[PDB]
Amino acid sequence: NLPKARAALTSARTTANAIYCPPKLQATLDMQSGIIHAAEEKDWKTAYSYFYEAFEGYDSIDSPKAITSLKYMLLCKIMLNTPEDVQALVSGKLALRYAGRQTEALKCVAQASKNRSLADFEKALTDYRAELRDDPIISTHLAKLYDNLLEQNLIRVIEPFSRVQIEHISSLIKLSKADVERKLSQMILDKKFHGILDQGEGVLIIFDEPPVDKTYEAALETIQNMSKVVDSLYNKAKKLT
Amino acid sequence: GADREVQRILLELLNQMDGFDQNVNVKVIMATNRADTLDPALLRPGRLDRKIEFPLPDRRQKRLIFSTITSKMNLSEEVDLEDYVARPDKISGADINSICQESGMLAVRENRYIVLAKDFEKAYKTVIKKDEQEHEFYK
Amino acid sequence: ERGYSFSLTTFSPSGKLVQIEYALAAVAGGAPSVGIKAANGVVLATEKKQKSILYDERSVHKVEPITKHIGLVYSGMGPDYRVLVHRARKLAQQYYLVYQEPIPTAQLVQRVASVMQEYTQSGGVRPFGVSLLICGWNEGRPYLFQSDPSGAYFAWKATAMGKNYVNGKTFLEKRYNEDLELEDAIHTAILTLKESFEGQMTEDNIEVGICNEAGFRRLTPTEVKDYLAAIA
Amino acid sequence: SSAGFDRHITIFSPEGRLYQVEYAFKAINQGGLTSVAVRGKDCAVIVTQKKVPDKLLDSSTVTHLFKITENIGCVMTGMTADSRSQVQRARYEAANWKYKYGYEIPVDMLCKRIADISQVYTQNAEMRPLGCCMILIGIDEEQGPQVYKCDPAGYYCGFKATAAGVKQTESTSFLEKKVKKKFDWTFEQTVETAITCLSTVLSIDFKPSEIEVGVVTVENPKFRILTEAEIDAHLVALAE
Amino acid sequence: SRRYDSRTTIFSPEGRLYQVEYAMEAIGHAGTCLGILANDGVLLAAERRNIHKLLDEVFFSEKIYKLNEDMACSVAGITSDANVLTNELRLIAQRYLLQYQEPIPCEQLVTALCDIKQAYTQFGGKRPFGVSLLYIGWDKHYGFQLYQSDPSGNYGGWKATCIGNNSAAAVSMLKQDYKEGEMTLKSALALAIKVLNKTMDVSKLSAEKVEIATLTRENGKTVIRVLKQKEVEQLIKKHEEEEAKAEREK
Repeated sequence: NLPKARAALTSARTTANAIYCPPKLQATLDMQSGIIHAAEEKDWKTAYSYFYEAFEGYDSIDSPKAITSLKYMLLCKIMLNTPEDVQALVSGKLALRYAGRQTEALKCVAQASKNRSLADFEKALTDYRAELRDDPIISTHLAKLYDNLLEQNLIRVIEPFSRVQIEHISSLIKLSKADVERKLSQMILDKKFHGILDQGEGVLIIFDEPPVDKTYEAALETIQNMSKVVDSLYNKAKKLT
Repeated sequence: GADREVQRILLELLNQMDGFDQNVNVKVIMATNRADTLDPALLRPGRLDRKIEFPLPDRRQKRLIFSTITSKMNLSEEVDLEDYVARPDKISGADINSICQESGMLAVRENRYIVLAKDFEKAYKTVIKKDEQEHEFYK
Repeated sequence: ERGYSFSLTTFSPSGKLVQIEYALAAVAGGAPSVGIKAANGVVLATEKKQKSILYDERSVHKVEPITKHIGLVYSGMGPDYRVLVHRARKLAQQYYLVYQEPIPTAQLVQRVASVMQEYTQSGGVRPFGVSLLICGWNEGRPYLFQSDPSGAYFAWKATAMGKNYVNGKTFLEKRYNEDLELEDAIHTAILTLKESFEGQMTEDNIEVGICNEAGFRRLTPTEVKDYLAAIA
Repeated sequence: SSAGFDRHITIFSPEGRLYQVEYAFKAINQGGLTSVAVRGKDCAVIVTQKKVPDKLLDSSTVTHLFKITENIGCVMTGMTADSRSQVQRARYEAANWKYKYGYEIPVDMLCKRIADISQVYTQNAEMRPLGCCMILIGIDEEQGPQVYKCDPAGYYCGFKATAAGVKQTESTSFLEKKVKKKFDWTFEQTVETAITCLSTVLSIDFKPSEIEVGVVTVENPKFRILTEAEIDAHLVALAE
Repeated sequence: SRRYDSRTTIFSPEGRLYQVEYAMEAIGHAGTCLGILANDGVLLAAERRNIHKLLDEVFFSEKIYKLNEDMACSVAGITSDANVLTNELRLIAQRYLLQYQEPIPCEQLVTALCDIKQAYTQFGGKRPFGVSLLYIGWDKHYGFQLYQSDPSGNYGGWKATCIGNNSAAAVSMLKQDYKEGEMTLKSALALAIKVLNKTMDVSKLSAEKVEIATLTRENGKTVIRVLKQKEVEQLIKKHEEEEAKAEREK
């Protein structure tokens, strides 16, 4: 229940400064802000920073609580795939302080973030399935990943040659008409992909001529030129009568 | 007057910051090691309304600067990260900032695949400071 | 000015006095010792950390009770503590045998700190940077008092000096109000005692004295750690 | 930085720091003497040395080992001028414990009594700081051996193994891993720890003559200085 | 640099008192006290330096010290230097009561400690007393007598007093309210409430941070009344009732 969790988080906002010292609240409040907002899909890198700020407050607390705490933050590095904070965290003394079993399995999970590599990703997906169960939201984490990795693999095969047949290139992605080809059509709507397909002969042809410096810089000024005359129409009509 | 003109230059930009406000746009950050020689018009309100004093690192930035110096080195530790937070921590402060670079600059003493634990400590023990002191001051 | 010279004490142009003021700056750099006045007794929790592991706390004792019913702890520097110890050992035992009875601790704080006043206030050549937390049990109602080198005796239900003196005094000013439950007052007094304390806490890193209405009892690191950390 | 007479007097600095006392801390360092005090299970061994610049040096007088009582000895460091004055004082204050109290002093209070007047030497600057350093030992009832040290800042100090002085900083650092262990120590093990700690500080390991090694153990409680005959015997025993 | 040397023994150089000028500066530092004329009694006030409520308040009378059954005093200054003067005059008043078996008259009493404080401000390079303590009592001759001790040896004893330097606002109030023959000690007590609520920096007259000690002449007990905060709280509501009554005019 997300609205109930926000109401529970809202009650923690006024309770943080209510008593004298939290003693630890805002550290957990920022962690709770990195959960509900993570389900709200507000922002990734900032929510990942809340797991980093909470990890700084996790120093000298119950180890069974800190051994499952790295399950959330290191899998968050898997969701983002571009946190840019990788080298900062994992190279520090605080992230490497845990030598235990489960965290060593998370050490290669944090390495799997630097891995990507679909063929490797589909493999470690089964090896890390034990850590997949502790994922708070299993759908949102791996769906955006695999959907982002889709077009990451799509831009690789379409790049070398301009036009591509859609029957052979879809055999690598295992299907054509159901979803994939509709996802490539959505990339045209998002401008990430420039090209057009052919349903009859099954060939995707990429063609682009984006720049036009003659039409755009002209018509915009002519429309502005109308505003120059319309504003002068007040001078014209008033001086005559 | 060559010096008298360049502090007018500093006072001319001190006027140009008043021509900016209000408001858009400008940003000026400034740093100096002596605040006594500064003209009163510099820090007078209406020009600089925000003064952020860089705090003395003391003990809190030690483990912070020792964490960033141990993250850059390849580990492959071979050097104890335990003792350095105990015995040198008592002689730390200072031991400030680039004095830790000297510990890394004393790592060129080797002559060994990895710098020995005594090379970092040799720079931390000299200093060429104290005393003695703390427990002896209590005494 | 100057202008006050010395004998018994130094000079200031504005307020307080210079010179020994610098010794007062050393009082804040002394060993922090918390103290607690809770219900029918007085609790005193000090902090003692040796320089290296080669030292055993079983030799040097920071808590040296002057009387069976009156303990003590020091907030400040070194043997100037042990100087007033043997002093008070002579001072408090003289008055004890004058009337042959202990008499309530209020008069003990009167007489014992009277010469300690002169001893700290009058010119000692070098100043004295040792303060004290005075305790005892009198007529069923105990007392917790705080002296200093300047000779100003205070009364606190929960007090701290050395470290946390800025943090812990405002801590106990807010969380603690009037008189509260005995062991519950020890809780928040230790919570603010571990505020600026090191992350490593062992039986030898601190010590907790307690003044019972049945007379003072000096604890040991053994029973100190076996109680709680967190002692309550 | 200094303001006023604080150079010539022991009053505390604006940072809360003493001056005449902080200059006497390294006054022992100028003496050039390393005395390491280490205590085993049933015994404690004190290791010291001396320099012989001229062939006319007498071993008797220049010997730095001082025996306060039959059962209680000591050793000094730094300047030896002030050290002898404290030696006869420790004999006088121990005799007061013998006279008044009737029995032998635990020496734990002897460190307090000496440091109390040593604090008076630290009190008024007109009587000089008396920068001599004192290291004590002794035997107490059912306490086993003991080790004590007093510098001329005036407190009583003793522990299992404590050493302070010129080069004693490098000795205690090596002994932290060396002494532990921390089990029953044989007489040959305690002497082996005296040379090995000296080998880290000095590593000259010259003739056993110049070095002076004492021991306090419980067989006959009286303190005894090791004879030159047995020192060379234990020296060739640890080095095979 | 003629007066910049530490002396404390010989005087300054144009005829002015060297240290006494600086001694009155310490008196005006954190001092509080007041005095007024009252028939068939007398009244004094005190102020607690620490308003922190965690204090035990087991000192009972602190800024007011009782040196005799019929006489008391109010310490304003360093408490450490004054505690030596407390037992001093107390023993001098006791050795006088021992000798003559008669209560020490406050005429020579006050001047005795003033000359004792004078010896420490005269010679030996001794530190002067920076504490000015009041005097109250009754004698068989002049009856009610009020005095104030000064470091220089010349007492500031009058029928009124100013402590500390901040009380200068109350001096112009006491001279304008100066009256003779009307008591009603509460007339001056209600006036002393106006002194703390207006002239003093602390308003509202916080009870736990102040103290009011009165002495009513009773033969032969001469009861000294430690109030302390009991009915001062209703005096707060009494002075505020006067403020609520004064605003009804305009």
